Amino acid sequence: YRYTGKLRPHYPLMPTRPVPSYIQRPDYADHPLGMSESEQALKGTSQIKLLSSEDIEGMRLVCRLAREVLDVAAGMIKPGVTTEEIDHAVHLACIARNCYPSPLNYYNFPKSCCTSVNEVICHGIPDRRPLQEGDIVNVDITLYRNGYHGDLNETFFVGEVDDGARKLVQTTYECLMQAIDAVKPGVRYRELGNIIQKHAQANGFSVVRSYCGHGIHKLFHTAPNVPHYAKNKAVGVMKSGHVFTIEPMICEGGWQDETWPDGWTAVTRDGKRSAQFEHTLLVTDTGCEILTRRLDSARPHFMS
Ligand SMILES: CO[C@@H](C(=O)NC1Cc2ccccc2C1)[C@H](O)[C@@H](O)[C@H](O)/C=C/C(C)(C)C
Ligand SMILES: [Mn+2]
Ligand SMILES: [Mn+2]
Ligand code: NA
Repeated sequence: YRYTGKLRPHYPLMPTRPVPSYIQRPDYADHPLGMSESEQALKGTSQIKLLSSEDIEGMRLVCRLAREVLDVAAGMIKPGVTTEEIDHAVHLACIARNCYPSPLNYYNFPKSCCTSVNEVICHGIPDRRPLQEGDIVNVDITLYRNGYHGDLNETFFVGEVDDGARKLVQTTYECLMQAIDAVKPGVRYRELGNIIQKHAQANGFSVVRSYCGHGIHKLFHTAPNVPHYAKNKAVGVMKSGHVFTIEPMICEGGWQDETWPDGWTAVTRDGKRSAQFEHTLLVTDTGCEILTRRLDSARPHFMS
């Protein structure tokens, strides 16, 4: 393997962390290949669930608890902290909230959250690497509570970062928010990609094509697919009651990705930095409710 930049995996990984049996588990948690039979039964389809009132309540709660756990991780971002140590704290924080860490064993993913540094686009595996001053790191949290998943991420600065890092991070956040601002009933899912690319391109950045936002509720990934690039052919039209994520990955160089030999970590083929933000949204009559918003602070962590 020829690495595309300066990052390398830092092994060994800690043995798989157990989740106490009193915590309710999703179907794939005990499948040997981490396959989800409830998602596989729906691979056929592009039909979107209209959430019941009970489902909405279940989504509001798991997304609020997922925000709480992202904020714990945000608190830990400084030089010299390993991404495994951030994962360990996330794992205890989910169990404290009587939730299962949705990524753990999902398709045999080995950890409880994803930590993506610098040229990593997404799905980085927490490992022994201490964070370095100047890094940008994304922490991607998903919890499962009472049958529902809630998904969100932010990119953070490690100590002082360069001007390029600040611009990439700010533009990525603005891409996400301008796409959120367009959500309301009757808009096509395929439109959000136009909005995101337009703003990335205006700032000289590119949009990852290989990874998309997704419906989420009783399944971790389900309809609709929500691409983040322009002129995509996503199927579907937003209606009140729909829940899904928007999770744009934007890059300093070109948009092309590849995957490390570990089968998970996705990296820019050119080795340049990529940043991401994600929220889980519910469509309402007046636009949408950001289920994974902060309730007690106006801005994402990188602004503070
Ligand atoms: C960018 O990543 C998103 C992602 O793969 N979307 C795709 C849309 C979709 C639709 C159907 C099946 C898989 C997928 C993945 C993903 O949802 C993340 O937000 C999530 O936090 C990480 C999940 C693991 C690492 C546990 C997979
Ligand atoms: Mn996520
Ligand atoms: Mn997601
Ligand atoms: Na990155």
